[PDB]
Amino acid sequence: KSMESVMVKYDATVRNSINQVVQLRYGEDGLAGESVEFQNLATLKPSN
Amino acid sequence: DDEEETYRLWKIRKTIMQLCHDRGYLVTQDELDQTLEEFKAQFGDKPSEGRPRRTDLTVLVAHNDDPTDQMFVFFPEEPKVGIKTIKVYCQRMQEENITRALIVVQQGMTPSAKQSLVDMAPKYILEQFLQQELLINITEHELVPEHVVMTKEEVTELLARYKLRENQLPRIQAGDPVARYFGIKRGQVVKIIRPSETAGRYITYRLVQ
Amino acid sequence: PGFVGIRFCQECNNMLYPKEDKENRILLYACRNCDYQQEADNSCIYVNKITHEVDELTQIIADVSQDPTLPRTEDHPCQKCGHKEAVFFQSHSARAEDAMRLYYVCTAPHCGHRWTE
Amino acid sequence: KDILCRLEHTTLRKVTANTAIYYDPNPQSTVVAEDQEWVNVYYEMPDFDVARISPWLLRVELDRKHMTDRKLTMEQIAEKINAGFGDDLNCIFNDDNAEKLVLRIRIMNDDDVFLRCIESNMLTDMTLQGIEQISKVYMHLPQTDNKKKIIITEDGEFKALQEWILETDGVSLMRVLSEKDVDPVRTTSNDIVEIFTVLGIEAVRKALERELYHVISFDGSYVNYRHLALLCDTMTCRGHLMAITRHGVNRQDTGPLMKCSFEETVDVLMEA
Amino acid sequence: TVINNWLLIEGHTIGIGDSIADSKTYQDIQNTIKKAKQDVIEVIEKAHNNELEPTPGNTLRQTFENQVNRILNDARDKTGSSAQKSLSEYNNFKSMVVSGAKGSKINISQVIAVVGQQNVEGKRIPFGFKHRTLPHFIKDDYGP
Amino acid sequence: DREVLRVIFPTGDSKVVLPCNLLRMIWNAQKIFHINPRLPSDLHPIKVVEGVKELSKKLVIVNGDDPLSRQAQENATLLFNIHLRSTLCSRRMAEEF
Amino acid sequence: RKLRRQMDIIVSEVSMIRDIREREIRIYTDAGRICRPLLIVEKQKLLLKKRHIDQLKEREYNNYSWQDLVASGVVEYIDTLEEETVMLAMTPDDLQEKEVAYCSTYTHCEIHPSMILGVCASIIPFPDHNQSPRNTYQSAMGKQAMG
Amino acid sequence: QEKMATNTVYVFAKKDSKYAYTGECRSCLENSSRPTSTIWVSMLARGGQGAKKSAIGQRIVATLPYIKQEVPIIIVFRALGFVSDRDILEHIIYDFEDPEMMEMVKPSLDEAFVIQEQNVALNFIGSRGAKPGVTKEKRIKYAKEVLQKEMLPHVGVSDFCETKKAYFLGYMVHRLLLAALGRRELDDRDHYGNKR
Ligand SMILES: [Zn+2]
Ligand SMILES: [Zn+2]
Repeated sequence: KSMESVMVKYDATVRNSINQVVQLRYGEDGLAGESVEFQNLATLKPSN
Repeated sequence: DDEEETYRLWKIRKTIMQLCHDRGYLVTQDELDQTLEEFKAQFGDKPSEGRPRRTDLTVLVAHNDDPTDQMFVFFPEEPKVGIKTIKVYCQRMQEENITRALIVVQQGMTPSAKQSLVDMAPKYILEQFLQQELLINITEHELVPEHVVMTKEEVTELLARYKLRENQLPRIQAGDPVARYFGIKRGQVVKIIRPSETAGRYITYRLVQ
Repeated sequence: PGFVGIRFCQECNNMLYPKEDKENRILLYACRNCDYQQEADNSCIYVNKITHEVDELTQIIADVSQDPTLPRTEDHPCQKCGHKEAVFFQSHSARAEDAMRLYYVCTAPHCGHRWTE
Repeated sequence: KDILCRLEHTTLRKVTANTAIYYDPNPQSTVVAEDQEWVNVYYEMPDFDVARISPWLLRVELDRKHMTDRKLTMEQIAEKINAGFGDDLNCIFNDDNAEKLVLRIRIMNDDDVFLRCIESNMLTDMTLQGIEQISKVYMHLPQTDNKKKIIITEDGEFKALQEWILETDGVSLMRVLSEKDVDPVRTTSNDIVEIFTVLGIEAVRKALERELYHVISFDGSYVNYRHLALLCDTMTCRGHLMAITRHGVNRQDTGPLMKCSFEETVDVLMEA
Repeated sequence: TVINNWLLIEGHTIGIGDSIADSKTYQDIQNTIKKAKQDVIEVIEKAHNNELEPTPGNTLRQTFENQVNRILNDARDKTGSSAQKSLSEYNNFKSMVVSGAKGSKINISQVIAVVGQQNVEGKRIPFGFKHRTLPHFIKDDYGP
Repeated sequence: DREVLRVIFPTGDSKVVLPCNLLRMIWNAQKIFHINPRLPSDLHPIKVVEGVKELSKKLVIVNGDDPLSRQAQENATLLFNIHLRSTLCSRRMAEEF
Repeated sequence: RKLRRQMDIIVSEVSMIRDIREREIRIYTDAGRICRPLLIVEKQKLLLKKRHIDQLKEREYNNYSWQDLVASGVVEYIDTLEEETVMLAMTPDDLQEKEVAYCSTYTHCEIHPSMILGVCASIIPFPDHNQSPRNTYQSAMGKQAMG
Repeated sequence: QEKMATNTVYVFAKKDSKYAYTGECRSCLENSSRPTSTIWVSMLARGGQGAKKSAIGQRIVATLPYIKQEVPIIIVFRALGFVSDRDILEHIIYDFEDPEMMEMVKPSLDEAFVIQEQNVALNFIGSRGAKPGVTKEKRIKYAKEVLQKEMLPHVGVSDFCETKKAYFLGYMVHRLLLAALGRRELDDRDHYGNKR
């Protein structure tokens, strides 16, 4: 009941019922939560 | 104690220098980060009725550009500040032509003086800070992301690009400790850069209300 | 030091209260219902044991040896009567029961000796 | 341990062993079998008359264990009492000659029970060490790398340094952060309102995000970051903490029908 | 569909033969229980004589309570491990646990070896009676 | 990108959620096109670099050309582009893929 | 107790509790206390002798009922207050033979441990081999079976 | 239906209220048409000062039926016809050789040394009742009625039951002192020896 109107508008932004922007892009990246997977950053944790 | 007092005064001085630099003022590089021993040599190493007393280290700084406006900082002698004490600072300011200033209170301000501070806002702006607020530069904390004050042209560009009004931006309190640190007034969009674990970087905006 | 007890009046049998003598510089117990005075015995009129180092053997009674639900031992004889059987139990009190100290009570009749191991 | 003692709220009650009040009109012939009175015997501090004229005294004996653990001395306690009571009180301590740590307190110049009243007011809130609003603090070495100091070596490889961390039972930032030898950057908190008073709203958004992820992923479950970010952003898209009740949801302009859809229905419509 | 229709040929069950270990495993379980029980008793006799020293950070009673819970948890884990080394690869409890379909290693340990310590509010069974849990036990009995 | 990641992730972990499973897609391409990776490859590394740059141009979260939208697009796909460069670099495509 | 083991004056339901640690002795005659019968252990010997069983098997002939055994001073009703001051033997075949002695100071003996269960928990075969939530759920289902 | 066992003294700890240890006795005489009337014998906690410059110790206070104010224990004992502090201490503390318990009861005894007469004690009992008194008259009788037929009906309701009621109230205060000392453990609300 606190967030039953927070949706993604057609400019890919996240606004509540009164058009106040909660997030500029959904999840701070604009990506939905279904088509994502856990991945390993190979550039991270090497020695120089 | 006397060494504790000079350490506290040096930490307040360092925090004020960092606050002025982050606010966009002329802060000398060695003054921006000086050693405690350097402060003791420059001021006297005895705050207990001695050389590094208050009102000796009233820091006067100008702006990086438009060097006219200054907020030469104030350090009252008494713990509990009052109207008859801030009127001396008002006299010193009206002696000058500069409207901004910061006072560093030791204990809490009397609420009548709190109302008095607002009672001259259009004429000349006065901000107040407690000792505990200036013993740590909160912008250095890992929980505090990068707050950057935006110019009016950038605010217009933002509102024109996103086709939204100032009423629709997520907002921030005027009494926010970070907002008080930058001394932003009402209606002044602040861009916030913070790292995100899902996109790398995220820039949000907080209009002041 | 030691504890301080409540002094009692002799006429109306109320509680006596400490007061000073402006003349002889001595403490006097004085009643408030009547007007009766007594010479003090000690300078200690108030005491407060805060670390709470109490002699638990005073709170132990001998009749607890008759409890069937207390465990007995033939490993520790009584110091006084030499009886080989004695019951052992914990402190059974608050401001306590942080250390598991055994208290022995000899179960021999008409001796009732208790001690701490 | 030194920082641990400098943070924990240490009252006089936690240090004292026992206390009592006496009536010793002649300090020269002290009734409590002490010759340390040589101080008063040769003291030029006001003898009596208007001074130690008070015959009744406060004899409080400290224990050696808590004085050793808290890293305290007799002079520090006497100085704290003098600072907190002005010149109305006189304190004579004991040197490190015996285990019996003696503080003798006299009134300097209601009648006799006032000393007992200040005895209670001295056992309660003297604040010898540490800050207020805090109970016993526990320190430990972390095991999970979230608390372990992750550094980057000169060859670029990460390393997990296992350094001592503290963990309090009360909450007071901007005062622990002011203490020396305390990292003012990574020192987080568990309460959110206290951070909102100290570190602002966006730091509260990050703190709420971390605490919410902590309470969610404690039992090994996983929840995507989109939902945590959205909840922490809706609660902080107003400037202040929007508590999820009627007290926080029904204070924002959303609509009388929307606000009456929540727990309070008639009152919202009447006000609208 | 196809795995169920192969399961018709294969067949899967569970029974009382899947809950019984060989006598050597039972001897190992009983030896471990006896050793842990004697260890708890000797810890108790250390605590009575004030020879137990308090761990820095808590009371003496909790140094005792931590020791007893640590010993009993070690006994439960060791007995569970020694029990789950004797399934012989045909035990249906292992068939369901290894596949992760239903159950865990703890269920196998409790069925075969030992149920373990029973807890109320995160600690042991409190003294509901006067300094004893049940009227069948002597007063002040901190045993397993 | 390595410096940016080490600023972003002070804790030494890289288990991060991203849309396209690039390693699996590379493996799928190997299985579809019958690589036989014992033989020398026949893809030009400059084609790899230019293709990655063009792909990073094609992945659009934020439209527009003004620098504010450019920064928004850069920040929206900062982590994914870092991962895309790391997985689809010239060295790995020439040696292990 | 000697009068309660004979029903001279005090009824069998009335309970005496001697607080030994603190010098108190309380006798409860209220209406609402909940008790249960227990055997009486004089020495490490039960008072339920073989002759009682012989007279109890031949009921409807000797008219030797449960109340006669209560009058014989063999069993008595112990309530919850009195259970705090009783040493209760679980079974006689284990807790009255000499061993490395546990207490050797038993006052009462449980008749049978299966009598701690209710009416619906008594129809469960091998209830101790189950898990307690399963026993509770069966107790819920047992009052629902058709029949 | 379960219920707390009547006519039995219990010592509980309202750790959230202003009382350290609170005693109670849901007194209900058998074969009496009137229901039970619980009397509370509480000790104000305020472990340090009593929010004053003179209130040092903890004061024991009693919540009587049909009386809305916290009546002191000594006031009730004086109202029962026991004027001497020594006699009240005899009825409360049965040993005069343990000064610690006497010292603990000392602040409560020293709260009400102003009221010394049975008449004044009963007048203070009648002050702030569920049915307030008119004057000195008809309020002495109401207080006498409350002390006769409202508190402790299980120890008797008669003219000669003054001393028996005093003995049982002294036992309640003594048990509260034991609970405050820890010499006797606190009572459990779920122990089934405490239920009917
Ligand atoms: Zn008198
Ligand atoms: Zn003996």
